[PDB]
Amino acid sequence: AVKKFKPYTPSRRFMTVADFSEITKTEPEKSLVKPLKKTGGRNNQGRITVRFRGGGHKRLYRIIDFKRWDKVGIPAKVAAIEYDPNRSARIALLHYVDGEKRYIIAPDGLQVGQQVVAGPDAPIQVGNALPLRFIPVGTVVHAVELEPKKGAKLARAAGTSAQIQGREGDYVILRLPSGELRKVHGECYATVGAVGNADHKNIVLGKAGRSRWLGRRPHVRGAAMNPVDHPHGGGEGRAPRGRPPASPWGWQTKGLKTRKRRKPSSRFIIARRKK
Amino acid sequence: PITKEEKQKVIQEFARFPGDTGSTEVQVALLTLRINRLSEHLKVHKKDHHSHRGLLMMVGQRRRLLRYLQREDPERYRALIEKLGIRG
RNA sequence: GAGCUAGCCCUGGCCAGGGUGAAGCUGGGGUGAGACCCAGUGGAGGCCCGAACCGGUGGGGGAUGCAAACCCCUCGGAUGA
RNA sequence: CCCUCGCCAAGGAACUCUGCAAGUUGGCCCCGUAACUUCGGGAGAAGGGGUGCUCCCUGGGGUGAUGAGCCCCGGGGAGCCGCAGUGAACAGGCUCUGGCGACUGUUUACCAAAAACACAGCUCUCUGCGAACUCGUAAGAGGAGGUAUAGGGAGCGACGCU
RNA sequence: CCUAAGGUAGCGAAAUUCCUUGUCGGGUAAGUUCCGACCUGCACGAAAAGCGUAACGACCGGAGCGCUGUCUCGGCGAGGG
RNA sequence: GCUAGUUGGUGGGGUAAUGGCCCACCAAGGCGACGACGGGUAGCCGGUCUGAGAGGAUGGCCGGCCACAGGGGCACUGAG
RNA sequence: AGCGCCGGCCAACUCCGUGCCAGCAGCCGCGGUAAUACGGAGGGCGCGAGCGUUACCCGGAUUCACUGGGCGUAAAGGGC
RNA sequence: UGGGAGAGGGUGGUGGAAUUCCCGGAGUAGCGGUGAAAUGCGCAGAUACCGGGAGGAACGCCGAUGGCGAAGGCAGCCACCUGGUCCACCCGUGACGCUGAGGCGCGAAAGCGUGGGGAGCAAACCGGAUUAGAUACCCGGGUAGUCCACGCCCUAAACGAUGCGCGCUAGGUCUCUGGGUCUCCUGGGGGCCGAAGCUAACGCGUUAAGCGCGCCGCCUGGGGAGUACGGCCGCAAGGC
RNA sequence: CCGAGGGUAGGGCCCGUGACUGGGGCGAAGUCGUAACAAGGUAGCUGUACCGGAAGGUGCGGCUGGAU
Ligand SMILES: [Mg+2]
Ligand SMILES: [Mg+2]
Ligand SMILES: [Mg+2]
Ligand SMILES: [Mg+2]
Ligand SMILES: [Mg+2]
Ligand SMILES: [Mg+2]
Ligand SMILES: [Mg+2]
Ligand SMILES: [Mg+2]
Ligand SMILES: [Mg+2]
Ligand SMILES: [Mg+2]
Ligand SMILES: [Mg+2]
Ligand SMILES: [Mg+2]
Ligand SMILES: [Mg+2]
Ligand SMILES: [Mg+2]
Ligand SMILES: [Mg+2]
Ligand SMILES: [Mg+2]
Ligand SMILES: [Mg+2]
Ligand SMILES: [Mg+2]
Ligand SMILES: [Mg+2]
Ligand SMILES: [Mg+2]
Ligand SMILES: [Mg+2]
Ligand SMILES: [Mg+2]
Ligand SMILES: [Mg+2]
Ligand SMILES: [Mg+2]
Ligand SMILES: [Mg+2]
Ligand SMILES: [Mg+2]
Ligand SMILES: [Mg+2]
Ligand SMILES: [Mg+2]
Ligand SMILES: [Mg+2]
Ligand SMILES: [Mg+2]
Ligand SMILES: [Mg+2]
Ligand SMILES: [Mg+2]
Ligand SMILES: [Mg+2]
Ligand SMILES: [Mg+2]
Ligand SMILES: [Mg+2]
Ligand SMILES: [Mg+2]
Ligand SMILES: [Mg+2]
Ligand SMILES: [Mg+2]
Ligand SMILES: [Mg+2]
Ligand SMILES: [Mg+2]
Ligand SMILES: [Mg+2]
Ligand SMILES: [Mg+2]
Ligand SMILES: [Mg+2]
Ligand SMILES: [Mg+2]
Ligand SMILES: [Mg+2]
Ligand SMILES: [Mg+2]
Ligand SMILES: [Mg+2]
Ligand SMILES: [Mg+2]
Ligand SMILES: [Mg+2]
Ligand SMILES: [Mg+2]
Ligand SMILES: [Mg+2]
Ligand SMILES: [Mg+2]
Ligand SMILES: [Mg+2]
Ligand SMILES: [Mg+2]
Ligand SMILES: [Mg+2]
Ligand SMILES: [Mg+2]
Ligand SMILES: [Mg+2]
Ligand SMILES: [Mg+2]
Ligand SMILES: [Mg+2]
Ligand SMILES: [Mg+2]
Ligand SMILES: [Mg+2]
Ligand SMILES: [Mg+2]
Ligand SMILES: [Mg+2]
Ligand SMILES: [Mg+2]
Ligand SMILES: [Mg+2]
Ligand SMILES: [Mg+2]
Ligand SMILES: [Mg+2]
Ligand SMILES: [Mg+2]
Ligand SMILES: [Mg+2]
Ligand SMILES: [Mg+2]
Ligand SMILES: [Mg+2]
Ligand SMILES: [Mg+2]
Ligand SMILES: [Mg+2]
Ligand SMILES: [Mg+2]
Ligand SMILES: [Mg+2]
Ligand SMILES: [Mg+2]
Ligand SMILES: [Mg+2]
Ligand SMILES: [Mg+2]
Ligand SMILES: [Mg+2]
Ligand SMILES: [Mg+2]
Ligand SMILES: [Mg+2]
Ligand SMILES: [Mg+2]
Ligand SMILES: [Mg+2]
Ligand SMILES: [Mg+2]
Ligand SMILES: [Mg+2]
Ligand SMILES: [Mg+2]
Ligand SMILES: [Mg+2]
Ligand SMILES: [Mg+2]
Ligand SMILES: [Mg+2]
Ligand SMILES: [Mg+2]
Ligand SMILES: [Mg+2]
Ligand SMILES: [Mg+2]
Ligand SMILES: [Mg+2]
Ligand SMILES: [Mg+2]
Ligand SMILES: [Mg+2]
Ligand SMILES: [Mg+2]
Ligand SMILES: [Mg+2]
Ligand SMILES: [Mg+2]
Ligand SMILES: [Mg+2]
Ligand SMILES: [Mg+2]
Ligand SMILES: [Mg+2]
Ligand SMILES: [Mg+2]
Ligand SMILES: [Mg+2]
Ligand SMILES: [Mg+2]
Ligand SMILES: [Mg+2]
Ligand SMILES: [Mg+2]
Ligand SMILES: [Mg+2]
Ligand SMILES: [Mg+2]
Ligand SMILES: [Mg+2]
Ligand SMILES: [Mg+2]
Ligand SMILES: [Mg+2]
Ligand SMILES: [Mg+2]
Ligand SMILES: [Mg+2]
Ligand SMILES: [Mg+2]
Ligand SMILES: [Mg+2]
Ligand SMILES: [Mg+2]
Ligand SMILES: [Mg+2]
Ligand SMILES: [Mg+2]
Ligand SMILES: [Mg+2]
Ligand SMILES: [Mg+2]
Ligand SMILES: [Mg+2]
Ligand SMILES: [Mg+2]
Ligand SMILES: [Mg+2]
Ligand SMILES: [Mg+2]
Ligand SMILES: [Mg+2]
Ligand SMILES: [Mg+2]
Ligand SMILES: [Mg+2]
Ligand SMILES: [Mg+2]
Ligand SMILES: [Mg+2]
Ligand SMILES: [Mg+2]
Ligand SMILES: [Mg+2]
Ligand SMILES: [Mg+2]
Ligand SMILES: [Mg+2]
Ligand SMILES: [Mg+2]
Ligand SMILES: [Mg+2]
Ligand SMILES: [Mg+2]
Ligand SMILES: [Mg+2]
Ligand SMILES: [Mg+2]
Ligand SMILES: [Mg+2]
Ligand SMILES: [Mg+2]
Ligand SMILES: [Mg+2]
Ligand SMILES: [Mg+2]
Ligand SMILES: [Mg+2]
Ligand SMILES: [Mg+2]
Ligand SMILES: [Mg+2]
Ligand SMILES: [Mg+2]
Ligand SMILES: [Mg+2]
Ligand SMILES: [Mg+2]
Ligand SMILES: [Mg+2]
Ligand SMILES: [Mg+2]
Ligand SMILES: [Mg+2]
Ligand SMILES: [Mg+2]
Ligand SMILES: [Mg+2]
Ligand SMILES: [Mg+2]
Ligand SMILES: [Mg+2]
Ligand SMILES: [Mg+2]
Ligand SMILES: [Mg+2]
Ligand SMILES: [Mg+2]
Ligand SMILES: [Mg+2]
Ligand SMILES: [Mg+2]
Ligand SMILES: [Mg+2]
Ligand SMILES: [Mg+2]
Ligand SMILES: [Mg+2]
Ligand SMILES: [Mg+2]
Ligand SMILES: [Mg+2]
Ligand SMILES: [Mg+2]
Ligand SMILES: [Mg+2]
Ligand SMILES: [Mg+2]
Ligand SMILES: [Mg+2]
Ligand SMILES: [Mg+2]
Ligand SMILES: [Mg+2]
Ligand SMILES: [Mg+2]
Ligand SMILES: [Mg+2]
Ligand SMILES: [Mg+2]
Ligand SMILES: [Mg+2]
Ligand SMILES: [Mg+2]
Ligand SMILES: [Mg+2]
Ligand SMILES: [Mg+2]
Ligand SMILES: [Mg+2]
Ligand SMILES: [Mg+2]
Ligand SMILES: [Mg+2]
Ligand SMILES: [Mg+2]
Ligand SMILES: [Mg+2]
Ligand SMILES: [Mg+2]
Ligand SMILES: [Mg+2]
Ligand SMILES: [Mg+2]
Ligand SMILES: [Mg+2]
Ligand SMILES: [Mg+2]
Ligand SMILES: [Mg+2]
Ligand SMILES: [Mg+2]
Ligand SMILES: [Mg+2]
Ligand SMILES: [Mg+2]
Ligand SMILES: [Mg+2]
Ligand SMILES: [Mg+2]
Ligand SMILES: [Mg+2]
Ligand SMILES: [Mg+2]
Ligand SMILES: [Mg+2]
Ligand SMILES: [Mg+2]
Ligand SMILES: [Mg+2]
Ligand SMILES: [Mg+2]
Ligand SMILES: [Mg+2]
Ligand SMILES: [Mg+2]
Ligand SMILES: [Mg+2]
Ligand SMILES: [Mg+2]
Ligand SMILES: [Mg+2]
Ligand SMILES: [Mg+2]
Ligand SMILES: [Mg+2]
Ligand SMILES: [Mg+2]
Ligand SMILES: [Mg+2]
Ligand SMILES: [Mg+2]
Ligand SMILES: [Mg+2]
Ligand SMILES: [Mg+2]
Ligand SMILES: [Mg+2]
Ligand SMILES: [Mg+2]
Ligand SMILES: [Mg+2]
Ligand SMILES: [Mg+2]
Ligand SMILES: [Mg+2]
Ligand SMILES: [Mg+2]
Ligand SMILES: [Mg+2]
Ligand SMILES: [Mg+2]
Ligand SMILES: [Mg+2]
Ligand SMILES: [Mg+2]
Ligand SMILES: [Mg+2]
Ligand SMILES: [Mg+2]
Ligand SMILES: [Mg+2]
Ligand SMILES: [Mg+2]
Ligand SMILES: [Mg+2]
Ligand SMILES: [Mg+2]
Ligand SMILES: [Mg+2]
Ligand SMILES: [Mg+2]
Ligand SMILES: [Mg+2]
Ligand SMILES: [Mg+2]
Ligand SMILES: [Mg+2]
Ligand SMILES: [Mg+2]
Ligand SMILES: [Mg+2]
Ligand SMILES: [Mg+2]
Ligand SMILES: [Mg+2]
Ligand SMILES: [Mg+2]
Ligand SMILES: [Mg+2]
Ligand SMILES: [Mg+2]
Ligand SMILES: [Mg+2]
Ligand SMILES: [Mg+2]
Ligand SMILES: [Mg+2]
Ligand SMILES: [Mg+2]
Ligand SMILES: [Mg+2]
Repeated sequence: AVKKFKPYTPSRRFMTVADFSEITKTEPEKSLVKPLKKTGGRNNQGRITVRFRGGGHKRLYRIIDFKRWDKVGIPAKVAAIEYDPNRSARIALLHYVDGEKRYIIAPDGLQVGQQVVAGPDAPIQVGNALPLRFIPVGTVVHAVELEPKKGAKLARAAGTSAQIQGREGDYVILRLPSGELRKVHGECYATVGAVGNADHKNIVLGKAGRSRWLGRRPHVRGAAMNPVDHPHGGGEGRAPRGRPPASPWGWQTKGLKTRKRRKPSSRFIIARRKK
Repeated sequence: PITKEEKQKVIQEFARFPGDTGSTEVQVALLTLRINRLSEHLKVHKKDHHSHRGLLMMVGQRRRLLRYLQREDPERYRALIEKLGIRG
C-alpha cells in the first residue's frame, strides 16, 4: 500500500511513499556491499553522454546473485527482506546452509523464514530457480537469463514477470513484461514468481526535490531552447514544432522505429510488443 | 463450522443446571459463538454482505436476551457478559 | 586555458533564536467488530518569522567613482532543488 | 546649489506614467477574526485591549535533602509618576477586486527575475538488452553492474471538468 | 457552390479587438484605465492544450481606508561638500 | 443545537419579601426532537361569530388583567 | 319609493335593436341577422328606506376526516 | 436434538462449445449484407475446409406456470468459508413480544477515481442505404464501456405500481420441498379458479384488495416542479 | 462602578432594486418537422450515459402500463 500525506505543505498534498512493509532488516550485509561509483552521466572522456543526471543520494551497491545455478541443490533460508536503492524491487537475504550468504531480488510473496532452492529438481514454488525447460508451461517466472549461464537479464523491475507459453525444441516461449513474445533457451534459469514491490508504480514523487534526490536533474524542452541547441529551438513567442518532432540530434522521435534491422535475435522474437 | 462437540461444551458450560438447553444464558452464549465466527469470517470475506445480515440478526437477537436478562436479574447479566467478555 | 564562470565527481564544513504542530503512539469514547471523534504525547515539512550565510526587488547616491558593477535605505531565500 | 538627515500651520495623493519616494504599521501577552477552501489553510486576516515602577498576599518547577540559599514559570490585591512605560535601539501599513503563472525553486556575472526556464503530474513514441540512445576514427565508455513498475526522445505542465 | 473536413464544449472588445474611448451596467463630481456584461471573435478555442481553481508571488492591472513635505507651497534647522 | 451570571453552591448587598434580583469567591454545571435557540405573527380572558355537534374563526363595543404615555434611560416624593 | 334580478344553479318571458360587434360573467357559459343569456322596452319575480356590490370570517367542505377520509389501477407503501 | 431442499453469499481452482486474431496446410472468384442494395472485405488469394496456437467473455442441453434471497438480484463443475429457511421430536427458557421517527448497512444499470484486462458487443463517432429530408430505424466500421480489484455514486416501471406482525372467514385444481398410519393425511412455499365479503369498476379473494388490533411510511386539484432558494451529501455527474 | 446612547471595526438574517441572463405560464391568426395515443407506422415507458435544429435518438440495464 502506498502511504499518503496530509496536505500540510503544498508538496505533501500529493507526495506518496512506499510502505516498506515487507522490510525486516534496515542495514545491508557488510560483505555484500561495495561502493557505487556515481558517474553523473559522463563517460570516460568526461563528457555527458546521458543528459540530466547527477546529484542524488549516496548509495552502496548491494551485490546481487543473478546466476543462482551457481549453487544447485544447496538450499537456503530467507533471512531477511531489505531495501535496495539500486533497483525498484526489494532484495532478499539468503542464508545458505553451506553458510554462504547472497542476495536475490525478492519475489512477491517470499516469506522470511522460508527456504528456497535452485536446480532441475527444485520444487515449482515461489523463490526457486530452475532451468526454464523444467518449469511447467503457464507458470509466471522472473529474473530470467537470456542466454545460458550469462545471468538473469529479464523481468527484474518491481512488479514485473514473464510467463512461459509453450515449448519448441531447445527453446521455451516467454511472454516478456512488454508483451513481446520471445524464444528463450531451455537451459536458461528463471525463478518462480513475479518480482515484488508491485505498488512501485503508484508512487507520486510529489515535488521537484524528490526527483532531485533520485539523481534526476531537470530536463529542458527542445522548445525552450534556441536553434543552436535543438530542432525545436527558437521562434518568436511560443512555437508549434514546425517540422516532425525531433530529438536534439535531429532524428525523428514520434514513431520512427530504431531497432537494428538485420539483427541476429530477430530470429528468436516471435511477436514485437503490444500497445 | 461449529462442531457438535464445541457446541455441547458451551451448552454445558453455561447451563443453569444439568439438563439445561435453551435458558437465557445458554442462548446468549451460543449466539456469542456464532457471532464471533461470522465476525471472523467477514474479516476475510469483506464482500459477503448476505452473511452480514445474518450477523446483524444474531447481534440483534443476543441483545434482546441480554436486555431481558438484565431486567430480570442484574447479577446474572453482569456475570454473563463478563464471562463472555461482551460489552463495548 | 574550467585558479573566473557553468555542470558533475570525491572528501569535509556550515545553517542564532523563535513559531506552526503531520503521521504515529497512549488513553478515553464508539461499534458486533469497525470506521471514526476527543485528549495527551509526539516532532513531520522544497512549513512560518528572523541573524549568520546566499541573494539582488524598488528607490536614492555614485558616474574622469571608494568601485571597469560600489554605497545607503528597502527587499527575496534562509533543513533545502 | 547638491548630498544624507530632523521638524512643520491648514489640507491630505489635490503630486505623478505610478503614492515613485517618504509617512503610517511595527516586539511580546491577551481578546478577537470573513468570503472562499484542495479542510492544511486563508491567519499576524481584520480590529482591539495590555505593557513602567512600589508594596502586600499567593501557586508550580529546577538545584538542594524533603529545608535554606540560588535560579526558572506564574496568579491575585492595593498604589505611585509622566505627554508618553517593547518610554532609547532592533521589529508588518491594511483591505477589496482582476490578469498571468499551481505551488518552493531557476535565469540574461555587469540595463530584463518575469507571464520566461524548471517543477511534481499527463500523453505519444522508441527500446528484449552486446537495448535504444550519446561521446569516440577506433578501442573503450556512459546508459547500467540497470532490464519495460526500466532506460531514451518529444510535447504538455499541481489539481478539477474536459 | 466549394472542400480533405468546414471550429464542438467552453470562452470572447481578451497579455488576442483593426474600426475603438464599441455598447450597456458598476465604481468617481468627473473614469481612453478597472470590474460586470453583450457578441459582426479585423485576427479565441481544446496537451505550441480549452475553461476554471484554494494557496502561493519583491510579477502586471483597478479601487478603498490608514498616513504622509508626493503636492497646494514652501519654510526653518543639522552635518558632509 | 443553545448557555459564562450561564446552572448550583458560600458569604454579603438589596427589598415589604423570596430569588443570579445585584456582587465576591468556589464548583461545572443548566437547556433541547415532549422542539431549546432562532425567525415570523399576536396584547390574553370573560366573551363573539359560525357550526347539528365536534370544531373552526375571532378578541370591536362592555367587564377582568396586562402593557404603554413622542423614542430611550433614571430615580425622587410617597402607604402606593 | 327605491334597488337587485327574470339562460341553469334560482322565483320571475315577450317585442324591438345589435350581429363573435357592442357587451354580460360567481361557475357552466351567452353574442357569427328570429339571443328568454348583450342594450332598451312591456311584462314578471324578490325584497322595501332600503336594495345591491366589494372585502373578510364560519358554513355547505367527511375537501386535514376526533366526531368523520384515504394509499393495485384515481393523489398516496419508504428500494430492501 | 435429529434431519432437509435450494442459481442464497464470499474465496480459490477448473471444464467444454462458440466468436475473434495469429501460424501451417489445401483451394479460387467471389464473400458479406438487406425488403432490395450499397458501403465494406477479396487475385497483395478473401469466403467455405482441415491442423496448430493465443485471449477474453458467457455458461447450451438439464430449464420449468421450477428454486433461493429482505430487496437489488442469483445459473457450467469442484472444494473451503458462511447466511437465511423448512420439517420432525414436543426436551429446555418463561411474554424474553410487534412495529419502528432518527441512526447504520445493503442497494440493477449507467456513471466516476486508481490500476489491470479487452475476444464478442457497442453510446459517441465515420460511412452506406432508406427517405421529400433521415443528425434515426436497417447495413459496414468503431472508442468509452461492458470484464477483474479496490474506493465512490445511491437512482429506477428498485413493481405485486400492494409496509410489517398477529388473529379470524368455503372449497376445487396444478406444483416445489418436508414429515406421516405414505390410498390418503399433515406442514412450509409457488401458481390458477373460486365461498362469504370487498370494490367506482376492472378486479381481489387463507399468498385478501375480506373481517379486525398494533405500529410505521405516505396523499389532499392539474400545471409550474421534483424546478428555485437554503441546507446536507458527492471527485464529478448528480443525490436527498 | 454600572449606565441612555454616541463612535470605531468585523460579522449574521431579511426586503427592495440591477446591465445582462435562464427557463416558465399564457396568447395566437405563424415557421419547421411529427415524438406520444392504433403494432401510431422503429411497441412504449424507464434510471443513466453520450449525442442531435426540434420534438427526440442510440447504448446499457429494467417494467408491461405491449399490439400480432
Ligand atoms: Mg499525500
Ligand atoms: Mg493519512
Ligand atoms: Mg498548505
Ligand atoms: Mg498544495
Ligand atoms: Mg516493502
Ligand atoms: Mg508492500
Ligand atoms: Mg546504514
Ligand atoms: Mg570490506
Ligand atoms: Mg574487509
Ligand atoms: Mg559499482
Ligand atoms: Mg579514468
Ligand atoms: Mg583526460
Ligand atoms: Mg581533454
Ligand atoms: Mg541524453
Ligand atoms: Mg547528465
Ligand atoms: Mg528496493
Ligand atoms: Mg518503492
Ligand atoms: Mg506518479
Ligand atoms: Mg537516490
Ligand atoms: Mg524524466
Ligand atoms: Mg522541462
Ligand atoms: Mg519555451
Ligand atoms: Mg529563448
Ligand atoms: Mg554551442
Ligand atoms: Mg546549425
Ligand atoms: Mg537546427
Ligand atoms: Mg521551431
Ligand atoms: Mg515560429
Ligand atoms: Mg520560442
Ligand atoms: Mg514577435
Ligand atoms: Mg506567436
Ligand atoms: Mg522565446
Ligand atoms: Mg513555428
Ligand atoms: Mg506542434
Ligand atoms: Mg509546420
Ligand atoms: Mg539473443
Ligand atoms: Mg434468528
Ligand atoms: Mg446491552
Ligand atoms: Mg569549479
Ligand atoms: Mg572555480
Ligand atoms: Mg563528505
Ligand atoms: Mg537555515
Ligand atoms: Mg529555525
Ligand atoms: Mg528552530
Ligand atoms: Mg502525514
Ligand atoms: Mg512513534
Ligand atoms: Mg485509540
Ligand atoms: Mg496527535
Ligand atoms: Mg510540545
Ligand atoms: Mg519544527
Ligand atoms: Mg522554509
Ligand atoms: Mg520560513
Ligand atoms: Mg543585521
Ligand atoms: Mg561561525
Ligand atoms: Mg560569496
Ligand atoms: Mg544569481
Ligand atoms: Mg539593488
Ligand atoms: Mg524604497
Ligand atoms: Mg541602483
Ligand atoms: Mg540608480
Ligand atoms: Mg543616477
Ligand atoms: Mg558604471
Ligand atoms: Mg546597504
Ligand atoms: Mg529585511
Ligand atoms: Mg532580510
Ligand atoms: Mg516576508
Ligand atoms: Mg525556499
Ligand atoms: Mg525567512
Ligand atoms: Mg525556515
Ligand atoms: Mg526552502
Ligand atoms: Mg542536498
Ligand atoms: Mg503639514
Ligand atoms: Mg497637523
Ligand atoms: Mg486620505
Ligand atoms: Mg485624513
Ligand atoms: Mg490624479
Ligand atoms: Mg495632474
Ligand atoms: Mg497604481
Ligand atoms: Mg513605496
Ligand atoms: Mg516608519
Ligand atoms: Mg519599531
Ligand atoms: Mg518600516
Ligand atoms: Mg470578506
Ligand atoms: Mg483570496
Ligand atoms: Mg477551512
Ligand atoms: Mg494585530
Ligand atoms: Mg495593539
Ligand atoms: Mg497600569
Ligand atoms: Mg526595565
Ligand atoms: Mg519609573
Ligand atoms: Mg544541573
Ligand atoms: Mg527550593
Ligand atoms: Mg504595541
Ligand atoms: Mg544604531
Ligand atoms: Mg514584520
Ligand atoms: Mg482580497
Ligand atoms: Mg492584486
Ligand atoms: Mg475572466
Ligand atoms: Mg486586461
Ligand atoms: Mg511562479
Ligand atoms: Mg514563471
Ligand atoms: Mg492550476
Ligand atoms: Mg504547474
Ligand atoms: Mg513554481
Ligand atoms: Mg515563503
Ligand atoms: Mg519565489
Ligand atoms: Mg545583459
Ligand atoms: Mg542582469
Ligand atoms: Mg558583459
Ligand atoms: Mg550581458
Ligand atoms: Mg545594474
Ligand atoms: Mg534580470
Ligand atoms: Mg523574483
Ligand atoms: Mg535586476
Ligand atoms: Mg528563463
Ligand atoms: Mg515554466
Ligand atoms: Mg496535468
Ligand atoms: Mg498514470
Ligand atoms: Mg551504439
Ligand atoms: Mg557521433
Ligand atoms: Mg561514430
Ligand atoms: Mg567498454
Ligand atoms: Mg557497458
Ligand atoms: Mg556499469
Ligand atoms: Mg536501466
Ligand atoms: Mg509550456
Ligand atoms: Mg514549463
Ligand atoms: Mg472546484
Ligand atoms: Mg476520407
Ligand atoms: Mg462537430
Ligand atoms: Mg458556440
Ligand atoms: Mg468581444
Ligand atoms: Mg470597452
Ligand atoms: Mg478573455
Ligand atoms: Mg485576435
Ligand atoms: Mg479596442
Ligand atoms: Mg486601439
Ligand atoms: Mg469620445
Ligand atoms: Mg454613474
Ligand atoms: Mg459612468
Ligand atoms: Mg462607462
Ligand atoms: Mg490605467
Ligand atoms: Mg495600462
Ligand atoms: Mg492614472
Ligand atoms: Mg471586461
Ligand atoms: Mg457587435
Ligand atoms: Mg492560443
Ligand atoms: Mg491558432
Ligand atoms: Mg485536438
Ligand atoms: Mg511547443
Ligand atoms: Mg498560449
Ligand atoms: Mg494542438
Ligand atoms: Mg498553459
Ligand atoms: Mg482563463
Ligand atoms: Mg490553468
Ligand atoms: Mg487564481
Ligand atoms: Mg512568484
Ligand atoms: Mg518564481
Ligand atoms: Mg515575483
Ligand atoms: Mg488613502
Ligand atoms: Mg521638499
Ligand atoms: Mg535647506
Ligand atoms: Mg534641525
Ligand atoms: Mg541646512
Ligand atoms: Mg550645513
Ligand atoms: Mg462571578
Ligand atoms: Mg443569600
Ligand atoms: Mg417600594
Ligand atoms: Mg441572571
Ligand atoms: Mg417537556
Ligand atoms: Mg415541530
Ligand atoms: Mg416584530
Ligand atoms: Mg401588536
Ligand atoms: Mg359541519
Ligand atoms: Mg386575537
Ligand atoms: Mg376588529
Ligand atoms: Mg376592553
Ligand atoms: Mg416605552
Ligand atoms: Mg417614556
Ligand atoms: Mg404620538
Ligand atoms: Mg419621554
Ligand atoms: Mg337579487
Ligand atoms: Mg335565491
Ligand atoms: Mg325558473
Ligand atoms: Mg353596432
Ligand atoms: Mg333579434
Ligand atoms: Mg342572467
Ligand atoms: Mg334580456
Ligand atoms: Mg347545505
Ligand atoms: Mg371541517
Ligand atoms: Mg370557504
Ligand atoms: Mg379518522
Ligand atoms: Mg378521499
Ligand atoms: Mg399513481
Ligand atoms: Mg415495497
Ligand atoms: Mg434512499
Ligand atoms: Mg491461411
Ligand atoms: Mg498473383
Ligand atoms: Mg482452425
Ligand atoms: Mg416442553
Ligand atoms: Mg423490525
Ligand atoms: Mg430509517
Ligand atoms: Mg449501485
Ligand atoms: Mg456497473
Ligand atoms: Mg460503467
Ligand atoms: Mg472504470
Ligand atoms: Mg450517418
Ligand atoms: Mg444520405
Ligand atoms: Mg446512420
Ligand atoms: Mg451499427
Ligand atoms: Mg461490429
Ligand atoms: Mg476491434
Ligand atoms: Mg474514462
Ligand atoms: Mg465520461
Ligand atoms: Mg415486475
Ligand atoms: Mg414480493
Ligand atoms: Mg413509488
Ligand atoms: Mg414500514
Ligand atoms: Mg395499511
Ligand atoms: Mg406435500
Ligand atoms: Mg413423504
Ligand atoms: Mg421465495
Ligand atoms: Mg399452498
Ligand atoms: Mg416462479
Ligand atoms: Mg383469482
Ligand atoms: Mg359473490
Ligand atoms: Mg386455497
Ligand atoms: Mg380499493
Ligand atoms: Mg399543485
Ligand atoms: Mg434536486
Ligand atoms: Mg432526478
Ligand atoms: Mg442547491
Ligand atoms: Mg425518493
Ligand atoms: Mg455599553
Ligand atoms: Mg452600544
Ligand atoms: Mg450621546
Ligand atoms: Mg427576466
Ligand atoms: Mg426573458
Ligand atoms: Mg418512438
Ligand atoms: Mg408517430
Ligand atoms: Mg412509434
Ligand atoms: Mg434510454
Ligand atoms: Mg441544424
Ligand atoms: Mg445517434
Ligand atoms: Mg427489477
